[PDB]
Amino acid sequence: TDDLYEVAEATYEADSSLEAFQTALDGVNTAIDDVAVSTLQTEIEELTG
Amino acid sequence: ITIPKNWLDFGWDIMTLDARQTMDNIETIINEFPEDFGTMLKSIDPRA
Repeated sequence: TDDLYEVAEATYEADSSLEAFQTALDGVNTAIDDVAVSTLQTEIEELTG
Repeated sequence: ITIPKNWLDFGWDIMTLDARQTMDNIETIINEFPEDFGTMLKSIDPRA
């Protein structure tokens, strides 16, 4: 059981670092939300013109 | 594609409006001939 409890905590190091993957995959989305939406403005100047 | 829209609105007058510009010139130029014909009638008449 102990020999498998080591495996349990080893799954939990990977579990906790997969919350780090939530940072590295999900917070990291933000560039999408920027580049899709800070980007009409440069072309809208050919309406203002 | 608003680049075209910006350039068009003035530019197309060279086709759109210039036709009307030049035809009124042509029409007044042509009217020199009804005038001239009028002059020549008024000058031929006194021969009789």
